[PDB]
Amino acid sequence: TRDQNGTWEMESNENFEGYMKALDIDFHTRKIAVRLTQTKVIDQDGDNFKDKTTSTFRNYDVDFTVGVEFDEYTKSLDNRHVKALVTWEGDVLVCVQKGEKENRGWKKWIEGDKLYLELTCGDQVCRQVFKKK
Amino acid sequence: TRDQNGTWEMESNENFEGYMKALDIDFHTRKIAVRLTQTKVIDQDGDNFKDKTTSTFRNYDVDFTVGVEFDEYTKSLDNRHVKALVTWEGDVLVCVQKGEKENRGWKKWIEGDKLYLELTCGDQVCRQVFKKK
Repeated sequence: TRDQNGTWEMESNENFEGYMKALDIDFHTRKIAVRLTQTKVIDQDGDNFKDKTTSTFRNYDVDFTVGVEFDEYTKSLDNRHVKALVTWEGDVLVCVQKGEKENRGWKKWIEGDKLYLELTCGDQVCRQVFKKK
Repeated sequence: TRDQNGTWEMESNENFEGYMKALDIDFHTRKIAVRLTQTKVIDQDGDNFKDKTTSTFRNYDVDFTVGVEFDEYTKSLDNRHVKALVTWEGDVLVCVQKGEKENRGWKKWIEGDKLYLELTCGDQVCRQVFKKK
């Protein structure tokens, strides 16, 4: 069939290193990309294609309700159990992750179309900013 | 505002390594994760949240009409300029990327529930198999 539409998830990838070597792709980029799964989203209408190739390392999903304490197992991260509670401190979204670690949690808040996110653990703080897509 | 719904693309990321160092994230995972951008898709209905975070590294999109040669600037790959032409051969989608590299192109066809991709660059051939999600 000529119908290539849909979302396609990779299950095999042989000689991806040789094809990148022949493409003159630098050594450091080759080693990051050689161990990432691929996702192809093909939008085809007759003879017109819109091909989208996303290469991902790891996905992490968490679901919660504000005010309800839940157990968050950080699988594929540090693989720990933490008692997490997400509350509103204004329009900022605060979350404490009570567990084996100290001062562990995050803070989310929106302004305009920028997502401010701070991640804390022990005495380390990571500051990320996301512009909306 | 209290509405964080939507898809968010990472703009900045300071001290992401130190935060993962705090979490005792394994070294093999740390060196890869710090070099990759992130995407966050937040599904929010009131206080009910559904948070998804992905570790990416380089997307590639391409648009073409079958039979219409076009200018493929291979951005995110090797950023060479090749004039690609996509044609049908039975139900196999064949593309030839004429440029500095010989025998450069790919073949993309469907058999059942699986997408088959065969990227070639001179001496090397990479072959991938996807499954429909």
